[PDB]
Amino acid sequence: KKISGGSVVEMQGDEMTRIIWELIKEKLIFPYVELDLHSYDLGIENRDATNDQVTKDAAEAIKKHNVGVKCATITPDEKRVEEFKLKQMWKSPNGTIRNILGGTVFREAIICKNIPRLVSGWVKPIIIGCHARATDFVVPGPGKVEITYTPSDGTQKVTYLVHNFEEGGGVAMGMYNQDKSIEDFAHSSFQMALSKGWPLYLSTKNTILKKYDGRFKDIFQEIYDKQYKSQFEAQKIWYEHRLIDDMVAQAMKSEGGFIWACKNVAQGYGSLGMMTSVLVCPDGKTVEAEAAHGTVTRHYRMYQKGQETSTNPIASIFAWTRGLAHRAKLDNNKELAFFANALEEVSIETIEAGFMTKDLAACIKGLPNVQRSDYLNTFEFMDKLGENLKIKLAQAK
Amino acid sequence: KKISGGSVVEMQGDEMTRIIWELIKEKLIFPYVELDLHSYDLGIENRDATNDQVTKDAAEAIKKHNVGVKCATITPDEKRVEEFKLKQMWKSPNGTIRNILGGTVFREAIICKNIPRLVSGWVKPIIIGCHARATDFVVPGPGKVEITYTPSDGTQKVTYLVHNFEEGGGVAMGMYNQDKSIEDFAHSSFQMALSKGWPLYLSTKNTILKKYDGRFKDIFQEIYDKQYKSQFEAQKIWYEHRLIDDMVAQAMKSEGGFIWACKNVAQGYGSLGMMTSVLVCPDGKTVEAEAAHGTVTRHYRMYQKGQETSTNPIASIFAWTRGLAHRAKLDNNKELAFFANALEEVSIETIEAGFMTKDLAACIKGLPNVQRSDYLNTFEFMDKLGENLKIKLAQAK
Ligand SMILES: NC(=O)C1=CN([C@@H]2O[C@H](COP(=O)(O)OP(=O)(O)OC[C@H]3O[C@@H](n4cnc5c(N)ncnc54)[C@H](OP(=O)(O)O)[C@@H]3O)[C@@H](O)[C@H]2O)C=CC1
Ligand SMILES: NC(=O)C1=CN([C@@H]2O[C@H](COP(=O)(O)OP(=O)(O)OC[C@H]3O[C@@H](n4cnc5c(N)ncnc54)[C@H](OP(=O)(O)O)[C@@H]3O)[C@@H](O)[C@H]2O)C=CC1
Repeated sequence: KKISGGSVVEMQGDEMTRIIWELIKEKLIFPYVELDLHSYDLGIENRDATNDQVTKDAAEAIKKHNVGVKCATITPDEKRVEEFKLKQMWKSPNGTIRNILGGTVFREAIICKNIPRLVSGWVKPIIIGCHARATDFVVPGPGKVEITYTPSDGTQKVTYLVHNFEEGGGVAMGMYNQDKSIEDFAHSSFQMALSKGWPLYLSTKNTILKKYDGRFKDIFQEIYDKQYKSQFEAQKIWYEHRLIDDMVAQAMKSEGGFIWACKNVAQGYGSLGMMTSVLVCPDGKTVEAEAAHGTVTRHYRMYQKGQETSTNPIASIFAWTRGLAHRAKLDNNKELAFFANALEEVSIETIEAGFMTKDLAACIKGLPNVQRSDYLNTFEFMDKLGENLKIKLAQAK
Repeated sequence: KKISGGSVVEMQGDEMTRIIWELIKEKLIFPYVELDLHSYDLGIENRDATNDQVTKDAAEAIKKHNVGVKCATITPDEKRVEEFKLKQMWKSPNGTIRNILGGTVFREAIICKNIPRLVSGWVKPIIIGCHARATDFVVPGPGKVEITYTPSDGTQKVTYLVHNFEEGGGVAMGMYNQDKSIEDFAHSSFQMALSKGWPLYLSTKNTILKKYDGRFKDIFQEIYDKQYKSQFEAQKIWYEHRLIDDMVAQAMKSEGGFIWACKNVAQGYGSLGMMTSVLVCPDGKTVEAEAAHGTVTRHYRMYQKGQETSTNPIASIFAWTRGLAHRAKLDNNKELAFFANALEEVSIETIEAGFMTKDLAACIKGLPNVQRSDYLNTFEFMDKLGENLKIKLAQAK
């Protein structure tokens, strides 16, 4: 009976979500889809044990299995190493999976028709990709800064004048990119638009920085022809470079439903729980999905002592849906996506029905305006999901 | 009878606004306040005549008279030089006044309680300052880029590795700043908060770029102590550096009423006509105010042929109010500010009364939802202003 998803890697999370992660697993995941879960613990409690080697292993799993998902996980900081008695600050597993897989992260909030928004006229979400090191130095006194490319083989030096500092000091910075890096940001950006079937819009500041951002605009349009052009004329999708303002002008002058690639990592007006992050590798195969929000300190301080907490587990539900929908298309299981496709609405319908958790309730009438009879708490929201779903399956399957 | 404003420079504008500028002058300005207007034409039609020398003169006026105002004006571009038969593309008078006066531009939309917004819970506007050249180069092949500070006197070279490029090429850029430039951005930022009496919040990406953005955070807090500290403890105002997200988190988690200084020029969610730009020189004296929006191609194509147009002249009205309120405090004329203070509400009340121009009407029900009986057109909106004002004066003065 259970549906066949094959190999879907998974990252055991942390703190409050880790149970939300289990609650989601226990409820909306396990009773329905059979899978190959290689489930690795990214808990910092497993990061004092194996000395980080699970994480790079975890990354390698996706690189083979082609699909990870990730619950929220703590980045070790000042409080952690003292309060968890950590052997060392371990590298941020967000970047620790990214740097390994490379890849581009596409954040988007989810559209619930009844909740407030930066734009009431956004029907479909704007999926915002972004590119993201840099050297910086304080040039404490007058002098001529020069950023000089010196070739590797002995070829002519390339001299540039950043500025010649006279009155007072200055400050400066280097910044760089690679065709590898940009084509990484390129294919991953087009593949994201392929799966989402939405228009792609790149934007750089082209006139303000000519050669640097022109290369970005250069490289998509070179790839948007030689590579993706036919797949875009099919299924109507198109790539239009725009200027930042010539884009953000039509940001609200458009409704949504397009992939949007920034050259400049949260921002947005969407409540954190709303947004679902996704990570992809230009290959169009490896796809690592996660919640877009922190590991929820709040609700957790109210967790250990048993009190009633209300937290919105949608971004984590979609981490599965994205993982599963991007699982199916890879393996061509039309059953599995349908499960995933339907589970989105199931998570949307409940709030569309007006039955929603605090943050949504708390944003409707205003922040103190929230009351327990205007929402539902956390553990009880995983109930209605399988409920609504199993029925939204019942007629379907 | 007429009020004494003294010397207030003025920039004759262009296109559709230039008449809005005159309509505002004719109606809400001339019959009430006497002034010393040195009124210079920034029209591109005066930029084929004097060969740009009025502009730098215009800038020098403010530098002495301490107050300019500016109507919108065309930047010469491809269409202009052919259609106006321009002798040359003349430098953008926005930057042509800025570079001369230096100074920082503080954009803000105006708050009308009845109009939609990025945040329904913003009572008072967020005044967004921003800092804003850069060298960029494409390093077509493998090599080691280095940004090397070489001192002016022969002192030890300072070597940095941007990156060493191997597989494929790269791209890079230089970027720089000056204490002069940042303290320019500093004093001008604090003075803006002084006049507006609002909290100042600087934000840089401090942890992502340590030394470069730390210097900014360095310099305000150095100035926020040694200079403005006492004036801020008085009148309760405070300067809190925050991180970009640790700011934008409280952007909507706060209502507004604070000056907000970005290190990174429109953006925003506010309709262009809403926002009023202001330009200030760290001296806290020279203040050049203007509308924040383009010179309105639309309405103008519909202008020459006599048809009924509807365009919202609030940003230009406030250019005077800001110019006049920042005029009074300089010269201590309590009459003149009161005129200016009151004129803001007069421009706010009319729309608060629900009587508003198209864009506001057109944003209330949606863009095609606009109808002529849901708003009022342009020439007729300068009527109600002096009307409401002269009465809002009548009881007052
Ligand atoms: N995995 C990742 O991508 C990220 C991981 N983190 C981890 O986050 C933890 C730090 O907690 P923090 O970063 O402060 O995130 P927190 O959630 O603890 O605080 C951030 C805000 O997000 C909002 N939020 C988060 N989840 C929900 C939800 N389910 N429903 C409603 N609102 C929600 C809350 O606002 P309210 O509850 O008031 O609505 C909360 O105040 C650390 O462990 C850090 O490592 C940090 C950033 C992202
Ligand atoms: N002085 C300055 O700071 C600036 C000057 N410019 C000048 O602007 C001109 C170019 O026109 P553009 O830049 O396209 O600006 P336009 O106004 O011509 O188009 C921009 C949009 O602004 C909106 N807008 C402008 N004024 C109003 C208003 N009073 N009420 C409602 N909406 C308004 C319009 O949207 P709708 O009408 O659909 O509501 C318009 O489509 C050039 O001459 C350029 O030099 C350019 C940028 C700013």
